Amino acid sequence: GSLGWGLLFYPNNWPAIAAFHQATEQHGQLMTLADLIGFHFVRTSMPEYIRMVERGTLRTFGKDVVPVAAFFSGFVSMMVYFLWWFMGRWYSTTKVIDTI
Amino acid sequence: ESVVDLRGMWIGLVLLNVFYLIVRIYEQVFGWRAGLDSFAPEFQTYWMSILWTEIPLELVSGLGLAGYLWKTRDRNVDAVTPREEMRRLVVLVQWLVVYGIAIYWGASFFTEQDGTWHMTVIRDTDFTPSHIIEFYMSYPIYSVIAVGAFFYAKTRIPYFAHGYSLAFLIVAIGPFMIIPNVGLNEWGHTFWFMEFGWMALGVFGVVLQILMRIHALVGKEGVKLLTE
Amino acid sequence: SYIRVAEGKADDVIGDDDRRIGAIVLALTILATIVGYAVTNSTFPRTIPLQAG
Amino acid sequence: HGEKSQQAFLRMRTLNWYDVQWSKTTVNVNEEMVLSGKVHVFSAWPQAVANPRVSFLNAGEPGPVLVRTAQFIGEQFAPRSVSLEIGKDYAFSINLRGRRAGRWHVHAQINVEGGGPIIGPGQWIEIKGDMKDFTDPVTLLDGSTVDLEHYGISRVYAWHLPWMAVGAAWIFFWFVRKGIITSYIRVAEGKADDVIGDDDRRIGAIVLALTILATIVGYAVTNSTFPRTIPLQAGLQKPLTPIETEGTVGVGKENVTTELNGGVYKVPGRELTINVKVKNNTSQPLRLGEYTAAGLRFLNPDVFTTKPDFPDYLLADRGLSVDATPIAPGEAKEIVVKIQDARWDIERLSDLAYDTDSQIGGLLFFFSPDGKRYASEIGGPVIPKFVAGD
Amino acid sequence: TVNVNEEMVLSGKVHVFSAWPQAVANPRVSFLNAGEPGPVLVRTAQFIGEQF
Ligand SMILES: [Cu+2]
Ligand SMILES: [Zn+2]
Repeated sequence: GSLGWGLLFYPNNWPAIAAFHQATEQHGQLMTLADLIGFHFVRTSMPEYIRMVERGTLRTFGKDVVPVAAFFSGFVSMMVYFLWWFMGRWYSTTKVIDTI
Repeated sequence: ESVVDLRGMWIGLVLLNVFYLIVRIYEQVFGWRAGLDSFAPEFQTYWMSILWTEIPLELVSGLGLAGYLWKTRDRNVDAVTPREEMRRLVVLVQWLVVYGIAIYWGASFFTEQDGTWHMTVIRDTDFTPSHIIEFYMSYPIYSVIAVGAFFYAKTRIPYFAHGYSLAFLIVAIGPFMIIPNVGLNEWGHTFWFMEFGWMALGVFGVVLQILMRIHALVGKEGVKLLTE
Repeated sequence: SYIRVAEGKADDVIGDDDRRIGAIVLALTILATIVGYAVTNSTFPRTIPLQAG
Repeated sequence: HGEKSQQAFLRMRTLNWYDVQWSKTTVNVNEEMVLSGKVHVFSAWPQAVANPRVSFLNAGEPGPVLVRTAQFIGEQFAPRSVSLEIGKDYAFSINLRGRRAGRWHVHAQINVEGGGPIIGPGQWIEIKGDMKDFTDPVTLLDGSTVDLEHYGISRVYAWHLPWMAVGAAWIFFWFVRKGIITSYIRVAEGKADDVIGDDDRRIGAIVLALTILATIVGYAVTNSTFPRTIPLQAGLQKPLTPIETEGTVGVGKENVTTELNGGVYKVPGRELTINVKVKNNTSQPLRLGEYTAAGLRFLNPDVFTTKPDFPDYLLADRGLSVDATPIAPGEAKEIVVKIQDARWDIERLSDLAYDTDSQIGGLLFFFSPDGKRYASEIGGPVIPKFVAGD
Repeated sequence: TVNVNEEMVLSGKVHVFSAWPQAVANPRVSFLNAGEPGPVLVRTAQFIGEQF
């Protein structure tokens, strides 16, 4: 269950997103539309550098940046699931107690 | 007839240490020069082949053993006789000795083998020659015996039928929770910036539970008396 | 369904073809996604990662 | 041997490799080849990689097919970590005794603290003979000699395997002295104490007191043998000294400048076309003879009428051209350069489209009329052009 | 030698070595002190690098 959920995330987002992953030339530099959209519409506290996004490593081989990300995201969700299932249980408790 | 069979156990151990010994050798030979650069086409013939085969093969091997054991389940389990239970248990202990060896190969040999291959390449992708075997071979196998053992007990021993020993359930399911560990342990630094131990000696419980059944299926006679 | 679950059963609530509904709705969903992906892959077959650093 | 797969732009905008040389591209077991070269620490060092404040010189080889005898960078013996300053060049070399029979593609390589490996030039080297014959050796302070390929390995076994057997004996002893099933049952009914109880304990006491003794002794002796000993030597080495000759980018009176001013690569393709505002700045005429990137040399066959010794592979003859119009001195000129090779594509630098920074890096090699060479660094935003035809 | 309340002064110069060991942090951040068993002497003021 949780593996699937992991994989289908990006695939099911791609249709909405791709649109803004188109390239534009901007003062002799490349940007995506998104990069720019954010650049245009001024957020009073949102400097690129805060972004928390891919900026590349020597350890990337391929041509896999997303595959591995969605796999990792599924394999972890397996754990988050188990824990949250049983929390869904305690949270379902019909216990009654004596004092506060 | 007799309780202790063992014929089955040997088939596994023999069929197994052989398949691992073949591989070790085949990796000795084709590891060194054939799987040193992934961009080459002798990689596709010698490694990237093995991968593409084993997974679907494993995946079917697993659902196979599963369906079969369920199918051939003893529909009237509770009725089972003291001897035939005792025999059935000894078959279970058997599955566990193969699970034992699978665990060895998958989790120690082909796992710490990967350690030394990291000192040998710089990795073209995550599919090394060592990962093909460790991750997509030695583990799945050890995981599929695990499942076997679990379903065998469940469909032959009244105790494991109408139940799920939690211990056994763990044993059979935490192998799908080592990838989260042993695997992602690797994409440490690459997957890092955006940021004790859960283990499987569940077998303890499982052998403990087996032991209690034996202690039962021997009267005060065999018990106290024969083994003081 | 709470009461069904509550008494013995359950299986009064679910049980194929409740399952068959699932399998169908599931299969469609995976399809609609495959499609939705393949199309938005033809529209805009250019594309580059967010530029940052 | 990964190099091809690593993000293009990083391979470019970090370490610019040049003048790389393998002493001998064949060898006997024990035959002392040496790979060497120089490297330029790019200036616009990517956020992606940590400061090379802390780095490490290595030789990229499938295990120890060749021993490393010694290695030197920035004019130092470099068996430990070293600092590379951003925008200098440094010189290095690695002494490499041959060990394993075979044909091994040997790179110059450097790793960075919070970065990973940067792989440079690699050349097929070929060893022959038999590994059997490999030795070193090395010389101790006290005077003597030892074969590293064999030293100590004996003592290890000598102390591990006895103990491993001891352990294994302990187990077997008890397993056949109260069974599993027996002892589980003993425990299961009231007792227990049928399982244990002195002199089971007296065994323990004895086996224990012996083990402590065996260790005391084991320690005392191995303390007599080798009463020398020092802790592992580790820590970052004193700052490096860069190359100062000449130039060697930003060194001396004589130099060439290069701004990038746009440029384009074809996706997919083989071509990169870039506009370079060169200033010169020496007092001589200069034609552009070379462009290096990830260790690939892109040559102008005008300047390189022939045609040097460099592993395939990795060696283009189409970093052309200008009009060979030697430019200067004094002269501030903008010039167009085309790069067009199969290697640009084969080494996946063409996959600079994939990167989270679309950007070029590396060295420009200017040459005079005589033999002299002038290095200027090039870097900056290149655009892709998308072509039909897969 | 000093009387209680007698205003002695210890002073000197120091060279920040160049091959600063990995073992110790950059001296980017440092603090001047006088090494004495408790406040046997008060510190009235102190200056380094030509500063208070
Ligand atoms: Cu190589
Ligand atoms: Zn690995």
